[PDB]
Amino acid sequence: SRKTYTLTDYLKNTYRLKLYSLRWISDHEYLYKQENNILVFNAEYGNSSVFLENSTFDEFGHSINDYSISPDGQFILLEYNYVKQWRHSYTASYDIYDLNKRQLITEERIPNNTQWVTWSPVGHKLAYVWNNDIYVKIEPNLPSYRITWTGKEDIIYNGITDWVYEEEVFSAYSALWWSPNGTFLAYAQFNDTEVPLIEYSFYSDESLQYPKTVRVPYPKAGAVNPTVKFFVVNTDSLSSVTNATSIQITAPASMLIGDHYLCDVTWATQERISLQWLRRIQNYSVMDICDYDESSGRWNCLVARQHIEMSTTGWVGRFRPSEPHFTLDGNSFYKIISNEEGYRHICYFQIDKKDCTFITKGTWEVIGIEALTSDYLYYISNEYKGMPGGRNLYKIQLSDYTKVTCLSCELNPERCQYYSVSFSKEAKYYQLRCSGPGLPLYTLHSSVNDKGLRVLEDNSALDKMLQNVQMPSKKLDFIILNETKFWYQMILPPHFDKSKKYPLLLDVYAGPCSQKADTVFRLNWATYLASTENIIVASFDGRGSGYQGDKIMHAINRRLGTFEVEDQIEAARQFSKMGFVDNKRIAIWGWSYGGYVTSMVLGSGSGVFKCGIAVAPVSRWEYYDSVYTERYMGLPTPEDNLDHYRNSTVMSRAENFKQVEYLLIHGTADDNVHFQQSAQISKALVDVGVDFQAMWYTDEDHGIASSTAHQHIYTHMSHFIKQCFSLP
Amino acid sequence: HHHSRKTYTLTDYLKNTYRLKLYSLRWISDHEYLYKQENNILVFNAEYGNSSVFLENSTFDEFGHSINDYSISPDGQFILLEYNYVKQWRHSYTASYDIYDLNKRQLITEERIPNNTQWVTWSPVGHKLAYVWNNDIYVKIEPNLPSYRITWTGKEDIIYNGITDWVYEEEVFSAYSALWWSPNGTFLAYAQFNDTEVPLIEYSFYSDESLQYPKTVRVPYPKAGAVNPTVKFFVVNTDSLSSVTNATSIQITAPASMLIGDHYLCDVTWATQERISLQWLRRIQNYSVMDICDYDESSGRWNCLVARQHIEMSTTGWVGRFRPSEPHFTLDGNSFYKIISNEEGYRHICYFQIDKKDCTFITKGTWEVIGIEALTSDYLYYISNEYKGMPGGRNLYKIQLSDYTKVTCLSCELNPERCQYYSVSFSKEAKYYQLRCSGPGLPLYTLHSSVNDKGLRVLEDNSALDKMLQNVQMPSKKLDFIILNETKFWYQMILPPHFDKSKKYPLLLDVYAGPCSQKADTVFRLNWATYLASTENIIVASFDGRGSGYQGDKIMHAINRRLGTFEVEDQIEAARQFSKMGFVDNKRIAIWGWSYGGYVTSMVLGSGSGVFKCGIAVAPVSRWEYYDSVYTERYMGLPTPEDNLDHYRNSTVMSRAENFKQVEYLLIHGTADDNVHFQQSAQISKALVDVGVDFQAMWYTDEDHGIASSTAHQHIYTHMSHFIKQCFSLP
Amino acid sequence: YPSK
Amino acid sequence: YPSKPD
Ligand SMILES: *[C@@H]1O[C@H](CO)[C@@H](O[C@@H]2O[C@H](CO)[C@@H](O)[C@H](O)[C@H]2NC(C)=O)[C@H](O)[C@H]1NC(C)=O
Ligand SMILES: *[C@@H]1O[C@H](CO)[C@@H](O[C@@H]2O[C@H](CO)[C@@H](O)[C@H](O)[C@H]2NC(C)=O)[C@H](O)[C@H]1NC(C)=O
Ligand SMILES: *C1O[C@H](CO)[C@@H](O)[C@H](O)[C@H]1NC(C)=O
Ligand SMILES: *[C@@H]1O[C@H](CO)[C@@H](O)[C@H](O)[C@H]1NC(C)=O
Ligand SMILES: *[C@@H]1O[C@H](CO)[C@@H](O)[C@H](O)[C@H]1NC(C)=O
Ligand SMILES: *[C@@H]1O[C@H](CO)[C@@H](O)[C@H](O)[C@H]1NC(C)=O
Ligand SMILES: *[C@@H]1O[C@H](CO)[C@@H](O)[C@H](O)[C@H]1NC(C)=O
Ligand SMILES: *[C@@H]1O[C@H](CO)[C@@H](O)[C@H](O)[C@H]1NC(C)=O
Ligand SMILES: *[C@@H]1O[C@H](CO)[C@@H](O)[C@H](O)[C@H]1NC(C)=O
Ligand SMILES: *[C@@H]1O[C@H](CO)[C@@H](O)[C@H](O)[C@H]1NC(C)=O
Ligand SMILES: *[C@@H]1O[C@H](CO)[C@@H](O)[C@H](O)[C@H]1NC(C)=O
Ligand SMILES: *[C@@H]1O[C@H](CO)[C@@H](O)[C@H](O)[C@H]1NC(C)=O
Ligand SMILES: *[C@@H]1O[C@H](CO)[C@@H](O)[C@H](O)[C@H]1NC(C)=O
Repeated sequence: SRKTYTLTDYLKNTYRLKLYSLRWISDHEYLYKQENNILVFNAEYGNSSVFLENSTFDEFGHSINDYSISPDGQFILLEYNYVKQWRHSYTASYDIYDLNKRQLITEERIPNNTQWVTWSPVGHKLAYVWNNDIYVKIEPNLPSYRITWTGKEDIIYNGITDWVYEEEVFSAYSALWWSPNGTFLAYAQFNDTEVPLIEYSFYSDESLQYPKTVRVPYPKAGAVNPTVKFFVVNTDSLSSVTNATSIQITAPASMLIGDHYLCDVTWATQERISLQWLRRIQNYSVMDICDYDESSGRWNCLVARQHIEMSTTGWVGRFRPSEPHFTLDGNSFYKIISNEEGYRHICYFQIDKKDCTFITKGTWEVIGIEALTSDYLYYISNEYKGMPGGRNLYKIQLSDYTKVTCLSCELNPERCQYYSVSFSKEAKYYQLRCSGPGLPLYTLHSSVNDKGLRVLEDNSALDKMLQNVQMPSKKLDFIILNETKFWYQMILPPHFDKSKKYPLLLDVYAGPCSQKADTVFRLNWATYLASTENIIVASFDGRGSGYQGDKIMHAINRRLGTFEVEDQIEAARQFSKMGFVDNKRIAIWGWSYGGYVTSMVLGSGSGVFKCGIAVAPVSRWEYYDSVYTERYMGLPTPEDNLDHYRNSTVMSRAENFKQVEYLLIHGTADDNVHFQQSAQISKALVDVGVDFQAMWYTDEDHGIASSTAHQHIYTHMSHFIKQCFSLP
Repeated sequence: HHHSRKTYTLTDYLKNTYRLKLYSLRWISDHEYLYKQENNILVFNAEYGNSSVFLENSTFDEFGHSINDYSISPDGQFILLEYNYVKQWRHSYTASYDIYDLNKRQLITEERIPNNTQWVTWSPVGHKLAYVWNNDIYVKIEPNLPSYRITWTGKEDIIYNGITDWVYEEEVFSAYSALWWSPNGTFLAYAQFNDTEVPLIEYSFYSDESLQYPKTVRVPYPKAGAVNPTVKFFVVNTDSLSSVTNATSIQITAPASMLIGDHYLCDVTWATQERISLQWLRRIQNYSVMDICDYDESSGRWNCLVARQHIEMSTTGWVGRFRPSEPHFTLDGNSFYKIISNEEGYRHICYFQIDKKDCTFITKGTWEVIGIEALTSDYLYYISNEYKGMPGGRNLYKIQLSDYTKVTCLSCELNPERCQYYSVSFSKEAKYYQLRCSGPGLPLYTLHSSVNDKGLRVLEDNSALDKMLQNVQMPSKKLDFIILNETKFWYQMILPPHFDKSKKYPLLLDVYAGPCSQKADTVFRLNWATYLASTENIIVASFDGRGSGYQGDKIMHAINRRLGTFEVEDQIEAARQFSKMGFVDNKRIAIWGWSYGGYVTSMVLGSGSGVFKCGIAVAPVSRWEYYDSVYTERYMGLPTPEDNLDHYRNSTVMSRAENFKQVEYLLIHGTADDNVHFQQSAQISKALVDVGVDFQAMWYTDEDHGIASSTAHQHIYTHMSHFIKQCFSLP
Repeated sequence: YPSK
Repeated sequence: YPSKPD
């Protein structure tokens, strides 16, 4: 060891982390990308053949961004002319290749600027969204049937989400839900008519003489929200001569009383769909279960079959109510909910019965239900060794809940403590992905006896490269505050000597249900800072953090900018009493919510921190969107929570920034946390006479993610941190 | 031992510890002026120097509003009170207005001037009123009587009657007003602007933090080559106004030679009770026509005889310094004086007859006339830089109209050592003048009778400040030239106290360098440079190279069609010459400027010259297609393949981004800059990011081109001081 | 989601 | 006039 991990190493990607990304096409087979080829693999034996040759489209004319192949395997969708919108949304051009015939389809094509495309879950049908309307193609070469006729840019969204629903509710652009066998197409309709618009400048290339104004319907805290309708259409009875009939399912009586959200769509059977609705005051949700009536041609949701989920101490769900996992007959389901002790566990419900029974228990949490069979439910949790930041796959025997097996705990306990899973179509095989503390490990197993078939990727090419680099280590541990554990992690410089005093950087996020202390191996900015600059990079999960029960998570209910801020400062006080930290050189940085907390910490007047960087920070809660903000804060009204909205601004703390060195950074085309947020911080610092450092990034959004911008921001921050710490 | 140990510090500059006293008077007659003294308005007898209280500060305590400013009617009978002042652009603003009867001592409460009024103006004599409200003109014959609506077409951002739009306000008229009362107030002349298809600059305005969604400001603003506002010109007889019929505006059309293409209205000057002169300018600003128009008695119309047309044009550049000069008519209005550039490129006073094409030059020489200040029947009063052949000095001269050889300098010798930069204020018929000396010593204000040019008294000698500076280590100014390409080029240096030419000082090049600029002069200043020299021992230098003004057209027109070239190249050579003077540390040369100065700073730092270590650009231009049509096309033409696109595309700051790897750069811009748009800065930053250069930045939320709000002004100078000190390794 |  | 106001 003598080379360190450099800023260039991080920025130019010298040391690459190998993945093994598959998509199960069946229960037996999966698709992989070899050396630009598309390979098909046999799960059983590991043999492969070329499913699609690299050069098949070298006369396509267009650069292909993605492929999507139909469930029956007869057709493939080629996606090109990719244009990013928000976090999930984009537009693209699409071509359909006939696999059997080996030919591009030239007639009745998917138009340009298509917003969303999806194959039916079986067969080869298509639903697409274009100019905010839904279209369906039974056959890839036949005409499309126009489902909806009301789509209007920035106003009516059919089968696609609007800004807030995309970002905060569904984490997707899509709002189309096919029934399991493709008969029914379910969809949501959003109406943004009175949602105010966020406006900002877009400068574009220098050839653009006059800046453009981007206008986006975006509800900020307490503003008028989008309204939602829900429909189902029968695709097995579409007409070429008459318009399609869409049957509306109306929200429950309990939701229609005021503003509400559609928060979940899950198909139970071929003729049964579950819908969860959330009140605008996000402590009351309702699951409706709706059946198709063959004689009516309609959908009825019995009031007797509703399921209420609520919270006394907070909002419902981690970020939203959890999704149901129905048994094959759709008469019962499993769902994560917080128990009596405020820990999130799997409850078993009967469609008819208000009471569920908990099938897991304890002072740990189920992260997600991964797969359900007739015999087993498969889930991820942080149970192993009481470490909320570890992740393992368990299987619970359905006929007796005390038979729980850990399927990943013991495989490589040293290098592997953080797992996610990908099961085949009918859970016959599963791929395990371990993300640390060692280099990521990808393995294939059969569900039959949970035997390991093979290692898919071991990252040995990376391991050999790392040998000669002076790499940092990671300590993950806990401190005790008021008789409660709070977990922290430290990225420690190479040859860490306890007798030395190192500068410390506190890497903060600290948003509700966050987790910044975990067993994951990462190569990032912090890796460079520890390896090259000998800075300790620390993270702490205090009050408000997730995966440790409601008492911790709900600690910040209605009170953002309080306990989660105070706990970062207290953690730094604790780190400085650990002996190896130079009290004179403690810094803090964060992005977005992290930017908010950083700013709040630096404006606290605590004296702990010399300097800090806030990137794309929230500055006050009325500036941020309604569904995220109101979840934690309620409404900004005298009759609700206005006083805390007013009291939790970074602007209010300006005067205390005289004690610290601040860098403020923001993208000018941030649609998420608007540039407005930084512009108000800087104005307030100016108004009280504090000097600080700033950087706007022209035309960059929340990610600040352009190759050049990405390199530029990290270079700028490194110089700042190095100057703060007196590092040449 | 009573030795001076104080310096002029950054807190001194920002808290205004050392205040220059002014003496701002308003002439109300040929014998009297108004002056404010502890908020009281005093009236002054210029002859004897005795004053009395014109208006006690307590007249409007019981008003319920705070008065921004006042205007006394020409006949001294009424006073106009301005409040609820809200600034718009450089000259525009809105306000509420009340009128106070001085003879009845009582606020007029009948038919009040409306709120949100855009401009108000008394007639030149008496107390008629003209005001603009909602883009329409209104006349009050008496202050307590109903208004007569003159125009009915006014429409926000589209049709402007009696007020200018953005470009006309900023680049053409240097005023919001577009209303010209005739000398005795019979006639009210006005311009009408039409911005129908003028594109809008749009930007965010964040406001107080209580504003939940930012506001988009939209301003009709023509960038280079874009569609321009159209203009019409009217005259109305106010003496024939009626309560029963709408007013008749008599349109005066532009000459046929202007109506063929895009043109401008660039000057309105009344000649007599019934004779108005108009100057017009083509969109290619090298050809202008002055029309002289007479009121026809029996028509009720205005007629402009082609025989009385006057053409002014240029072969080497644009016409006038920034626009065609204004004429100064003799009492009979059959003759006028005007500044035009002579056969040799020097700007002198030409004497024209109304009926004759040729004019005769009354002044000449290798110096220039700055302005014509007053004209009587025997003498013409003017300011020029003739004295000692110093382009950066200014003195008041008078010339005998019957004998052009009889030329007297009225200011040159008043105080030779202390005073080399004069401006002047004459009374109504030029019986007295106030002289204002601006440097090189402390500003000095004196009153004079023009009969025999004798001094009456010192009005203000800044002796309070003189006293304060006694033990302050103040800098000096060195004003001199260098002889590049055997041509004199002037520079100034703000030199640290106890200046030792054997030592090596860091150097800051304070740059502007715009067309017709002058950054080397004899003016005394208390500014940021003062602090940098006084406290930080930095030499602050400035240089007037090719393109600079007041030294002839061969210097000024050098950069014609070619912004971002010789002017940028001359600052670099200036810096090279200063090093070879031998008291400059070569490793520590910075450069900074604001606006055009930010442009040149940025072009210099991206030149690859290696001369400059660092620099600051504040509100810079980055490419000329982003700036307004009338300023840019004056110097650059149209940005089209068949005109000047190549050099438009050649003179961007963006294209030189790679070269910024060699320097430290601070880029500053206000987000609400309506003049040079934030867009310009945003484009520089994206260009430096795209080539991977680190630089320093600072946006100023909601600040405009001046970054002039009290707290912002303090923050930007504080911030720049840090950057300069660090670049120069100053503790 | 205020998160990069 | 691209010049600081004042
Ligand atoms: C989307 O929502 C808006 C509600 O804001 C609906 O607009 C109203 O419709 C009724 C009936 O036509 C009118 O009387 C109101 O004047 C409308 N208000 C408006 C336009 O602001 C609109 O109908 C909805 N559209 C869809 C397709 O759901
Ligand atoms: C302001 O200028 C616009 C032209 O820019 C004038 O609008 C035009 O009106 C005429 C006759 O009515 C039409 O032939 C044009 O098509 C219009 N141009 C447009 C709208 O692009 C308008 O008349 C002018 N207004 C005034 C009062 O002077
Ligand atoms: C902040 O908090 C207090 C309650 O402690 C409240 O009275 C006040 O109005 C809040 N906001 C403002 C505007 O200061
Ligand atoms: C793997 O081998 C089996 C043997 O029958 C065959 O069916 C299959 O095509 C092979 N899979 C490949 C080549 O991907
Ligand atoms: C999509 O875009 C291209 C390029 O403009 C065009 O040639 C093509 O025909 C368009 N439409 C369809 C139906 O793909
Ligand atoms: C169905 O859709 C719309 C109604 O909005 C109409 O314009 C269209 O022509 C209709 N088609 C038929 C045949 O019903
Ligand atoms: C899919 O479900 C529908 C509705 O229950 C049913 O009519 C249809 O037969 C199913 N598909 C198949 C292939 O059986
Ligand atoms: C939901 O939150 C509100 C606060 O606005 C509270 O008063 C109410 O008790 C909560 N409802 C439930 C069912 O807990
Ligand atoms: C100055 O003095 C004369 C009398 O000698 C007087 O008439 C005049 O009003 C005075 N001016 C003032 C006080 O304004
Ligand atoms: C001007 O505004 C004030 C405040 O609203 C009002 O009292 C006054 O009457 C308004 N109108 C006029 C014509 O002065
Ligand atoms: C004056 O002109 C306006 C606009 O043409 C018109 O509306 C108004 O009625 C006119 N006044 C009269 C009645 O003469
Ligand atoms: C003002 O000038 C006009 C035009 O010459 C004239 O008719 C009028 O009498 C003048 N006003 C007075 C009272 O001198
Ligand atoms: C005015 O400018 C053009 C170049 O745009 C030039 O060709 C023309 O000759 C000029 N006019 C005069 C009077 O010199």
